[PDB]
Amino acid sequence: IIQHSIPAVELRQPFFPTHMGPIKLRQFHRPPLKKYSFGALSQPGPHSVQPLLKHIKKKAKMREQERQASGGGEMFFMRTPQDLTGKDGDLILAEYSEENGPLMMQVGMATKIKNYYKRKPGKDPGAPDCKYGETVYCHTSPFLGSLHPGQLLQAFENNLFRAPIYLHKMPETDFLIIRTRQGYYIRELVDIFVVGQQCPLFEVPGPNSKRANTHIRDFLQVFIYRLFWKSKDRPRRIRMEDIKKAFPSHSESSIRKRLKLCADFKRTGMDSNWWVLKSDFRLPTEEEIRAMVSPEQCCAYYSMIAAEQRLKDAGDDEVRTAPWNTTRAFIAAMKGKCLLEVTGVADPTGCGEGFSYVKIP
Amino acid sequence: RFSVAEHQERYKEECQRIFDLQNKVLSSTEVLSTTASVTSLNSSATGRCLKIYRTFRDEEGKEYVRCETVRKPAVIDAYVRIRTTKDEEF
Amino acid sequence: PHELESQFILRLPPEYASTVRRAVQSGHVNLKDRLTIELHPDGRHGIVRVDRVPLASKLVDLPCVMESLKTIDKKTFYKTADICQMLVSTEKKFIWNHGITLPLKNVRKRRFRKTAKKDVEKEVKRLLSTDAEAVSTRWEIIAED
Repeated sequence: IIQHSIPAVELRQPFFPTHMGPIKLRQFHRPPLKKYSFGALSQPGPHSVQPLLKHIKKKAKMREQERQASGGGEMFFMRTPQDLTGKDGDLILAEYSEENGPLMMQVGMATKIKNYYKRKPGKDPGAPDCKYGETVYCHTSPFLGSLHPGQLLQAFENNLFRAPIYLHKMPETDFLIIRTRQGYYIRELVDIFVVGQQCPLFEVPGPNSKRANTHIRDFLQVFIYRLFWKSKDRPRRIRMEDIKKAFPSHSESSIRKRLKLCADFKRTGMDSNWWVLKSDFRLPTEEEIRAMVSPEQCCAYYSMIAAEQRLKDAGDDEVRTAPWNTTRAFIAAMKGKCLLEVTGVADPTGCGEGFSYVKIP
Repeated sequence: RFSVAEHQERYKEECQRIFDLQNKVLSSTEVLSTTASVTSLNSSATGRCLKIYRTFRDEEGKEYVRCETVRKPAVIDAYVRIRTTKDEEF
Repeated sequence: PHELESQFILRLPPEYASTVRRAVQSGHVNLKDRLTIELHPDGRHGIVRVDRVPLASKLVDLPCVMESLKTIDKKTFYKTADICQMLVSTEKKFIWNHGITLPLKNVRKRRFRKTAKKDVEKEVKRLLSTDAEAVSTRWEIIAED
């Protein structure tokens, strides 16, 4: 039901990285402010910020013209990477309560806001109306607790998790500066949600698991197919050190295993030192490559390797708080396999607030 | 000696109460006033610091020796873990 | 290629925040001349100049992770960037303990489960280089001395 952007479902590297090193796994979802080497901001000195208000309303008027030219229904707009800029559209902010959640969305992925509203016993006026999201009447509480009669609770709902969100107004002093290579741009923000403890709907694999190695192999295969699609020479041909630049932790035996079927190495003559595509091999279409790896599997893999790094840096309680254990515990509790001790050490708050997702019989 | 409804209901009520508390805590627009008391660990279980003696040759001719003491239990663990691994790499 | 945009939050003093807010909601390019940002080669220090009045700035790390989410219909929201830094205007000093929202205050101290600085790895890399550049190394776990 969730439709991510075309950069997200095609697993583009800027948004979905092929390899994350140790210093990039410690700064997972906390990207530092990088210094530019070339560009207008790379030259040291004062730099004017630029107010985008004409850009926002011009883009919104243009998208409304596109929607009314296409029959007036609901449209799909996020088709390019330049659609995912912060320079246009209605931005909200979303703050997280936990430090490191078990699952977290990459850039370019979609989520929905669902307003769960339990009616009052007998007569009820109607859901308190809310600016964002669609309202749904929930007799059966989605979360661990149950809604009170007449209580509306907003929540982020996607394929990765489901988490209760709470709308707060922004501080009166904070603005949002979008810096690019060319200059600074400023928006105001008015809406900021606080996201509670996530209820995971996707199971993060463990390290060295079968699902883990399957995702690594399928990700490498999808990258190899998309490099073959990008090739301009007729017998489509790629170079090995492009793949070695993308996946540098991989042993080259695994890369040659992926290239063994679907390609062959030409040493001499034309196409020398290239891996040309086999003439009998039909390169898979775009929808087959999309059906190979899902973006949520990439987010689960990134959560696993980030938690691997954090545990590795910190020398059994911590192992219980690892997202493969907690996601397995919560999904098993949702099928009714087992129960969870709601007070424990997997508690991301460290106090009595919040749950702990570890299995109890 | 309930092994069924008691455990299930107890888990359910702790879930509902905890959820209610969380909801009350996050949607609060009450201002909160600006370290939280925590157990202070000793310099490791053994209460032992690490001291290293280093021998080097200076320009021209010299053989100075540097004794350096590491009092941080975190630096200790990472240092000696590598040393123990090396003792086993050969 | 495409480079992920880098968004951060700018916090201003309240009177200067009111002037910057009025100039942003006005929408002219007059604001462009009025508001400038100079980031020093420390990386954690700056000047924000509001109406050519210099203010001293520090780029700090935020305890939670925020994410900007854009929308076209206010029902489906697409994540655009991750925010983790704030240029407050007026190391341990460059770490902010509180969160932006009102319920998140003293989050790092109270609502965060004990977590490690991963710092220590860099210190170990510094010690290893000195060991490998030596000749004889003597070690003993010690006692009180």
